[PDB]
This record gives sequence, structure tokens and C-alpha cells, in this order.
Amino acid sequence: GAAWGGSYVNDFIDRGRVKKVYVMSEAKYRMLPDDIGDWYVRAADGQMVP
Amino acid sequence: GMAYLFVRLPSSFLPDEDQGVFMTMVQLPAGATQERTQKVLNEVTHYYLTKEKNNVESVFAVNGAGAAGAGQNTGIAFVSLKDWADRPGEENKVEAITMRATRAFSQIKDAMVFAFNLPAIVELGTATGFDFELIDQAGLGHEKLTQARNQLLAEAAKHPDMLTSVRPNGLEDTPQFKIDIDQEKAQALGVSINDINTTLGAAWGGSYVNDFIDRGRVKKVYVMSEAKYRMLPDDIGDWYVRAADGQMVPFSAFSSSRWEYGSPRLERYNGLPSMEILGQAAPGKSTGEAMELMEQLASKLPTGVGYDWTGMSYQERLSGNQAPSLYAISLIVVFLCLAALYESWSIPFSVMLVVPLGVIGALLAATFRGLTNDVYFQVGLLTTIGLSAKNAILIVEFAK
Amino acid sequence: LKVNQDGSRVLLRDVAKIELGGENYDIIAEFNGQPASGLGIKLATGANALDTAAAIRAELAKMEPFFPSGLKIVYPYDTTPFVKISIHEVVKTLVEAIILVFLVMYLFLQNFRATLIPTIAVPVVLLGTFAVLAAFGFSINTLTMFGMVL
Amino acid sequence: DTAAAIRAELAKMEPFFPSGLKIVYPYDTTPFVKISIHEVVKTLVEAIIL
Amino acid sequence: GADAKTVQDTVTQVIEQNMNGIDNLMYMSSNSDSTGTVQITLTFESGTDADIAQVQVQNKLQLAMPLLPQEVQQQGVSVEKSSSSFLMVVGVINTDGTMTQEDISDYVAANMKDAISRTSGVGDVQLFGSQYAMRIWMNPNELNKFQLTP
Amino acid sequence: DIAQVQVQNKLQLAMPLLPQEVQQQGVSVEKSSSSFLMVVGVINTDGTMTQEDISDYVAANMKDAISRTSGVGDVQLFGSQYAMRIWMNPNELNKFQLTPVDVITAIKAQNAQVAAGQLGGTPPVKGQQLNASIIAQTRLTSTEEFGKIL
Amino acid sequence: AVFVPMAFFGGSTGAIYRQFSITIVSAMALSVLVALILTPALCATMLKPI
Repeated sequence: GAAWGGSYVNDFIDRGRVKKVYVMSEAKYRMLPDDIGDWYVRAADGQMVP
Repeated sequence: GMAYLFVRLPSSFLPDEDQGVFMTMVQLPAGATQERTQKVLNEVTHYYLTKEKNNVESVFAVNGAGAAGAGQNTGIAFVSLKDWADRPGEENKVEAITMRATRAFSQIKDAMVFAFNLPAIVELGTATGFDFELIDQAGLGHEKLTQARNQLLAEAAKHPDMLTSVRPNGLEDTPQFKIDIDQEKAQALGVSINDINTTLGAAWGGSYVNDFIDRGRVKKVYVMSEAKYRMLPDDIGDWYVRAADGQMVPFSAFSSSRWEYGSPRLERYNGLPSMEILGQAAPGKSTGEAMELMEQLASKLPTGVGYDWTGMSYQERLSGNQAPSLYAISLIVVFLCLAALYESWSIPFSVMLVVPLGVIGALLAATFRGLTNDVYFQVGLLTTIGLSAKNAILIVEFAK
Repeated sequence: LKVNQDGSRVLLRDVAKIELGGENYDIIAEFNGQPASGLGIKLATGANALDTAAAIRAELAKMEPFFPSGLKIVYPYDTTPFVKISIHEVVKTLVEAIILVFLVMYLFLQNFRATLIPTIAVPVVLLGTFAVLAAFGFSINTLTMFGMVL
Repeated sequence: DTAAAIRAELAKMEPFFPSGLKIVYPYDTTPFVKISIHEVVKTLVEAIIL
Repeated sequence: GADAKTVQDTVTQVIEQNMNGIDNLMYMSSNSDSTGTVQITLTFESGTDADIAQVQVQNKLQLAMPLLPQEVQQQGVSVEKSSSSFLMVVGVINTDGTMTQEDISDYVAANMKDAISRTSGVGDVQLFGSQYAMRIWMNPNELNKFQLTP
Repeated sequence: DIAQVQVQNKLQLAMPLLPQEVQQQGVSVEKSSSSFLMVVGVINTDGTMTQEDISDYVAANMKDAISRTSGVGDVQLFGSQYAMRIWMNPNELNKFQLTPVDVITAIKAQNAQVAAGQLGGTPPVKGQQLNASIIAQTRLTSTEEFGKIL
Repeated sequence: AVFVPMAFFGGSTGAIYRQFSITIVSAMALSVLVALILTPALCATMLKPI
């Protein structure tokens, strides 16, 4: 969800005005359906599954 | 002489009364402990209680609020007086009393004490000069708005001819205590930043946990270190957090501290960082040109600082704006109905001339009483001209 | 709070004072420097006159007898009997105008009938006015009564 | 009303704007309502002298 | 427990952004205290509807309430509409000495304020003192003795 | 106006049954025509700013104020205010055995504001002189700052 | 005619000018009506022959 769709995390301050902080993969990893394979999650032991 | 009596005569909005009660303001430096404030409240009370028994009935005094805000250095008195028939004289009316009080308090060192009468009614404090506000119109911060407001505060208290008592209304950049959690020492020592910040916040600032029940009524449960561990900056070292392994680190390890500076009553007006400004015109001058002078002194200020009038300066009030326009179209309506009753155009002028003969003895009463042209007066004036109208109207309607 | 390898018990009171205290400890009031709490009471835009001020004494008459030993009110602040000797000393003035004019009348219309004529003519024309005042929303304030005086 | 208010808030903003920042007004159901009513005064006048 | 700025960014700023399309308004005054308080006042035309002007804000106050700290709506936000001038102040004094001031404050806060405040037209009651509250005053020497934090 | 809140009574008869994710953003409730009134465009003339800058300058200096003016029932911005953008790389996230979660959490961790009481606050030990606020972890303000997160 | 255009108008201030214009034009009409209702009548039944 965060990778492909972004995520609003918390807010920051930008010259005495509060604004957002979003987090989201570079566009070089979400254009193609093959790019799902490039993503790794850390399994309970320690190893990372794609 | 009518017109001249009319412009030599000053202009109130509504007379203050002796409303039976009045108040007193107490403001210390900061940080200033609560106890010090209490010392000065004891003083102030000792006055209204020893040096005024014949007039005072009750002083209700409160360490903890002000008409600016809460603070340990905020203090206020609620004074009620013995009945009017029981203090006969001017010596014993609000004016003289709050006067000699303010004059007497004047004394106290490092304690700003001033006592005042309640300005007439409700939140109709829309008199007494002005209320000016600087506006951070760019990205400037608190520093540059401090300094810019100082440039103003400065350059205007060097014009004591149509502008005086020019101070900020707020509270003042008291020093603060910075704590710095170098995060890496916290991960390396195995301590939850959550745990750190939690314990710091609860220890030194309290924490509402959940609610309990106290004789069939629900109330709070707070949690907070004994006062013997939060008076001194050294006491941060006495606090331990349980590291991930099991060992307990003191803050001494992963924190670094130091003193700094910054406001305790940050202000905004209409979105942006603002600071609000106070004071009057100057004993021969009106609020209007005073305002202009402020608008002009403001002009010479750094790029990005704007200004705005709120409060009593938004509105602007009464006689001198468009109230003689009211007297005027009222007069036009009158000469109209008189051209209706006489069916002339001249003949009503025999009743128009009847007017100055009344404003003359009105205005006379005014300046010769120390009094001054206000709402009460102006309705007296209206009534005047209306009655004289009646008189003349009847004589000439008789004659024709 | 925790039990030990010792088998020892650690209780809350073992690491803290427990005590019925206050949510906040920054408000300390006194009345003639005797300690004393109270209520400071505000008014909601569009209110409602000596109404609300009577209502206070409602809710409170309702409270005075379940109060503990030696708990007694005082009233250190009152924009109330101001609004009460304000309006009173207007009735007074109306009255005064009436008899003063009764006697200025008597000094020219030297008979108790011609004199009693503009007498009756005065309350009527007042009284009525209040009826018209209700009829447009204006209440018997200080200003209204000064209207009735001028 | 509201259309004047816009030019209120904005007259209030025009001078703290950065270098080379300038408005334009690509849309305006305003001076329509302004030559509408004007060309009515005109007609009233005309009826009168005719 | 908050500092001015902490509050100012975290709360004040974050309501202010979300205050709009509230009718007939003139301006928005915004204080932010080192006692961890904030306060925001909106002003409307003279003669304007107190009540609609009253919620219209709080439509918006809860267009943001889930963007405030847990810690802040655990306490809870209030929304008044009221004069700043009091009306009266009623003080409570015990006469024998049988109760301190904190007791008195509590007895009122738990028997008197609720009821008075519940009466119409009474737009804010400010208590001079504080209702009770269970107070757990922790000791650090003894917390660490048993390897415990807050 | 009544038709306006009457909905939002109900909108918050359900708001806690919507995602965290959805009232983190926040729900809005307008009452307004769909036809615009005017559209005011902002263009830089030298080229000194892109469109994203322009959009931001307005979103942070112009929209708030215009929108705060009565009768203005919805402002739709043509662009978007700024926002700190952390564009993650997956090759490098897995290189260090990291997912997104760890980024998310290092951020809630290191970009925040905490509230941490005072020095010599109430209640105090009698005989104290000093009374100041404590300041702690305070929000971030620069890109670099976000860069150097641990 | 003297009292009415004082109910006009502006501010926090003019509120008060309403509080008299009305309160006194009222007594006007009441007085002058009485003046042709009650006064002439009671100045007929109660005056003593000259």
C-alpha cells in the first residue's frame, strides 16, 4: 500500500506553516506489473521474502 | 460662538460609573515562582484591608489568573466596596480610591501593580485609544518579528507628541530548557525512544491515565513525580529508563541539555504569526491621527512585515465619522415637514434660525462643568432643538 | 506492580505517594485572605438579563442545605444591585418631575382640575411606551428609562 | 459582494509576493453582471427622452 | 505538560488551517501558552445569529479533531460563545476552619459547578480551584530500585 | 445552515467506523453551487518559479485567506501545496534488510513534537525561585534533516 | 423627524442611538394621540366655567 499508493505519515513544518510528509517508492519501481517482484518484506526469522 | 464652543468641547462616548466594585492587576517578571506572586497579593490585600476599612467590604484575591493569562506570575484582585450612602464624598468614590491605590502600589519593586475601574459595561471596552497588530506576511519566524516589533516599539516611543504608552500586550521571551536525545546512544544502549520520552513527559509534566470514581462521581487519575525530583535541572540525572536487555540507563547517558530562549504566549492573527500592540494617542490628540502615525511608522519596516487594526481600531465609533450626517438628513426631513405645514419655503426658515439658540446653552453647560460631548449629551442636543422647534413652530403658526 | 525472584511483592504505594489531590495546582484564591473557592460566572452572547442572575440564586437555594458543617457563601462581586439602584433612581426622577410640574402647573393654572389634567396625561403616555417597547424588542434597561426621563 | 471580497483579501496580498509573481483573471462572471445592468440604465434613459 | 511552540504547531496551527467557510466572520485571534493552553476566538457581525455562528465553527473543529494528539482529545476540546466580562463571582468560605481550600474547591466542583453551568445563558463557568483527582506521585530512587520506569 | 449541520450530526455518528487512514486525512462538509464564480490564475513572469512553486506559494499564502472569507463555499486549488516527499528505493531497502514499515516508524520516531513539563511547576516545594518550561524533541523543517534520520 | 435618523446606525455604538430614537418617538405619537384622544376630552369635562 505504501510503495504503490503512497502513505501520509505525519506532518512537518515549512517556514512557520504545517505541511505533510508522504512516503512512496520512486516512480522507477511502480510503472510495470513486473515491479511487484522487486519488493521485499522481512520474514519473522530475519530473511527477506519477495 | 456656537461652532467654537462646539469644537473646543472634547468628546466622551459614555461616562464611567462607580459600579460598586473594581479590580486590581498584578504581574511579575517571569519565570517568577507562585509564592512570589502570593507575596505581592498579600501586600495588595494588606492595603485594601488596613488602609481602607471605611470603604472596602471585601477583597477577593486570586493567585493563578490575570486578564492577560495564567502564569505563576499572574495576579488579580476583586474588590467590593461598602454602600454608596456609607462612603459619601468624592474622596471615597472609585476615581479617588483606585487612584491612591494605584499611586500607592506604584511603589512595589519587581511587581507591576495597577488598579482599575470596570470600563462602563460588558465587553464594551471599545474605548481608550488603540490596539495595533503586526503580521508575519512571509516566512520570517519569531526572531525577525520580535526585532521588527522592537523597531516599532522604539521609533514610536520617540514621538511622545501624538502617541504614548506604546508597549506590547504579550508576555516575554523567558528562558527555556532544551533536552536533546542523541538517538544513536539510545539505540546502541537498547532503550525505547517511546520509553524515554514517555517517562520524561510523565515525570516532569504529569499524565492523565484513566478515570476513577469518587463517591458516585467520576474523576481523574494523574501520575507524576513527587515535587522533590523536578525543581532542579540536575534532577534529570536522577531518572532511569529500563534498556532492552534489562539494565537501567540514567538520562545522563543519552541526553544533552542546555538553556535557550522563546515566547510563552505565542500569538497569531488571521492565519499568520502576529504580535499585538497597545497604547493611546497623546493628551491633545485623537485616536484617528494617532492611528495614521502608527500606519506611517510601520511603513518604514523590513520586507515581509504587514499590519492590521483589530479590536477598538477595526470599528472607529461615533461623532466625527458620519453622525452630523444624521443630524443633517434629520434636519432635511424637518425643513421638509415645515414646508409641508407652512406651504412656504421661507417661513420654515423662521423656525430653522431657532436652532443655534439652544446649542448655545447646551455647549455652555458642557465646557462649564468639566463635562464632555457624548451620547447622553447629543440626545440632550437633539431634544433641545426639537423642543425649541415646538416653541417657534407654535408662535409663528399662531402668527400666520 | 511486580513480584520478585525473591518472591517479594512490589506495590504501587511502595514507589509513590497515593493521595486525593487536584487535577491542577495553579489556582489559589482567598476571601479576605481566608481560603475560599468559588465560581467566576460568564454570559452567553444574546443573553438574557437579571434573569440569569436570579437563576444563579435558583440553582443555589436548591444547594444550601446539604452543604457540610460551616460552609457559607459570600458575594464579592455583583454587577446586579448596580442595575437595581440604577433603575430605581429613575422611577424616583419620574416621580419628582411629576410633582415639580404639578406645582409649576399650580403656579399658573391655579386650580386642582386644570392641574390634575396634565397629571393623568403623564403616566398614560409613559406606560403605553413600555407596551410599544415590548412590541419591538427593547427592554427596560437603563437607557430605556433615561429615554422615559428625557 | 463576494467578488469584491476576493479583491479585498488579494489587494491585501499583492505586495509580499516574490519577484515576478503576477495575477491574471481568465474567468469572470462579473463584468457580465456589470454591462448587463449598465445597458439597462441606458434603456431607461432612452425611453425617457424618446 | 506542553511548551508554547509544541502546542502552537501541533494544535493551534492545525485547527487554524481547517477554519473556513464559516459565515459572516471578521477575524481569528490565536493564543498559545507555555502552560500548554491554546485559545482561538472568532468574531462575527454585530446582530448576527449566535447559535448558527456557534456550531458552524465546530462543524470544522471536527474536520480536524482526529489530527490532534491522542493526549489532547483525551482531555477534550471546548467551544464557547460568551462575553469576557464576568457577571458575578460567588465565593465559598468555610467558617470554623473544618475544610481547607482544596476541599472547598472540590465540594463545589462536584456539587455546585455542574448545576449552575447547566442553567441556560451561562456561557462559561471558570472555577477558582480544582475538583479532586487521584494523585500518584512517583519516586524515582524507588522506581529504579525495583528496575521500574513510569 | 440547519440543513448544513443536520447532516454532520450524522456524519459523526459513523466517523469512528471509517478507516484510520480516512479521518487521518479528514472528511469535509460543504454547501455550495457547482458552477464556479471566477477563477484567478497566478503566473510568474521572468520564469523565476516553476508551477509547483507557484501552487505552493498560493496554497500557503493565498488560499487560506480567500477561503476564510464568508459566502465562499469551496475553494478548489489548481495544483498542490508542498509536502516532504520520501521516495523510497526497493533495491536499497532490501540491501540493508529493510521494508517500508521501518522507514514509516523511524519517521514517527524522529519527526515529532513531545511535551515534557516544567521546572519548578505546581505544586512546588516551598522556597523555590525558578519556574521554566522544558523543551524536547521538536518537529523537523528541512529536507537534509529528514535525510540524516537514523 | 429629529429623533428617527439617529436610529441610523453603524457599529457597536449606534445600537445605543436606537435605544432612544424609538423610546422617545414612541412617547411622541402616544402623547399627540392622547392630545386628540384624551386631552381635549378631559379638557372639556373637567374645566370650570370662566
